[PDB]
Amino acid sequence: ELKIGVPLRVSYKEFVSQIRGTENMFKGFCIDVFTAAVNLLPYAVPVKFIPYGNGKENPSYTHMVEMITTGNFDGVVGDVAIVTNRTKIVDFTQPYAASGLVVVAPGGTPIKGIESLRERDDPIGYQVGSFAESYLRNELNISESRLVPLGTPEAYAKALKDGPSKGGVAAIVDERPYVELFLSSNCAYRIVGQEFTKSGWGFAFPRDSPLAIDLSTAILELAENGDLQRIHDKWLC
Ligand code: MET
Ligand code: NA
Repeated sequence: ELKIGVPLRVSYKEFVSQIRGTENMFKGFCIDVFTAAVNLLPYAVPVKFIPYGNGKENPSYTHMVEMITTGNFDGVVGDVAIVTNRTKIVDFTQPYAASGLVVVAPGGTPIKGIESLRERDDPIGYQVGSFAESYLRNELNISESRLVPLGTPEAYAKALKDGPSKGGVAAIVDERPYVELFLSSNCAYRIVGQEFTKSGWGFAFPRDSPLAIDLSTAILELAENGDLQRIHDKWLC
């Protein structure tokens, strides 16, 4: 069998979540896609899902991926952004889900885009364990004293209500899917500007995995037969 790493998410469980009272059993949008995908394969792929994470906070998805390279996982399935530093060390499938960083702020703030957020001094929220933190420090070079980790959508909504003047944030930077779910229950906020990364979600496998390529093709069949939008509709103003 394959030891497949699965992120142990504490928020936005609609994507990936451990079943309560199990350790190797998972449900969510990402699992269902992955299952469907393996079924279209011409051969059998036995998997054992292994949780990655302490169950208190969302794990570092980059460290989770690294476990493939240390030979601890034969692969990783979850809501994993295909980003450049990760692609350097493993082989992702093609994106089964489109994603990309956006700015979420209250309707009618002075913050209109990523650009206007950078030039200010005000604090920014990011999701705990997201590559977002790395991007904000290295590519956009925003000071670490401005970045505020946030574990849950409740945490999101609080830091936005509180605002900068009450140890909250002026805005949150996060991948659209999480943002879209958050806004379902919090219509008071909006995505200012456009998407400013095109990093999609994929399944991670060791460099030179025939699995990675064969599933990339599988994902396409699911998209053409409308099963991707079907599974989306089933899990996800
Ligand atoms: C805890 S949310 C992190 C998910 C994000 N796609 C990442 O891969 O870093
Ligand atoms: Na084979």
